[PDB]
Amino acid sequence: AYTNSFTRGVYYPDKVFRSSVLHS
Amino acid sequence: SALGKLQDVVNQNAQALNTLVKQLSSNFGAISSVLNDILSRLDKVEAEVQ
Amino acid sequence: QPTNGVGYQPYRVVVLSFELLHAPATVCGPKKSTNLVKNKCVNFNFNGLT
Amino acid sequence: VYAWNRKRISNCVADYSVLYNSASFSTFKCYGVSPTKLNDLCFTNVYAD
Ligand SMILES: *[C@@H]1O[C@H](CO)[C@@H](O)[C@H](O)[C@H]1NC(C)=O
Repeated sequence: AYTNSFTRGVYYPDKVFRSSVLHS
Repeated sequence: SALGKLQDVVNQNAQALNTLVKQLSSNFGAISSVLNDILSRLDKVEAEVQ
Repeated sequence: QPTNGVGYQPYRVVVLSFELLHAPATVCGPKKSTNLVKNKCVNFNFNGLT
Repeated sequence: VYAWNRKRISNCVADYSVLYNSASFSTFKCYGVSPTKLNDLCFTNVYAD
């Protein structure tokens, strides 16, 4: 069987604090 | 939507300064873009080339 | 054989590979730490970040 | 050398001058760092291959 993941599985990519920002 | 001519001039000046600040993070082929990394890791002769 | 010419004698080799990541440190030099001076303009070093 | 030993070094303090001041070493080339600066630095990990 299969299922749609939607938006899931995002994680913090590095141990750096960032706020009020869009980062690529 | 009518005042787009004035907001366009603000947006171009904002994009020019954001491009100028983002280019500080570029390496240009150096060991780091952080000038303090180079100066804390290398001696005069090797640092000055980076 | 111990009678080999110098380029054919054995040499012991070590490569000390260093990494500092977007992360804490775990290995450091022998340098002394000192007290934290807030609110003044200060020169600083945290874990080699000058 | 086909099966080299990686000795991981972590959670400790290192005086690299104990190494680089010794006349016992025939070569001590460094890349991206200088021996003089190693006593001023810190690292996440070190691997002695
Ligand atoms: C993807 O999962 C859905 C839901 O189970 C299924 O209908 C679809 O055929 C699957 N497609 C592929 C290529 O796996």
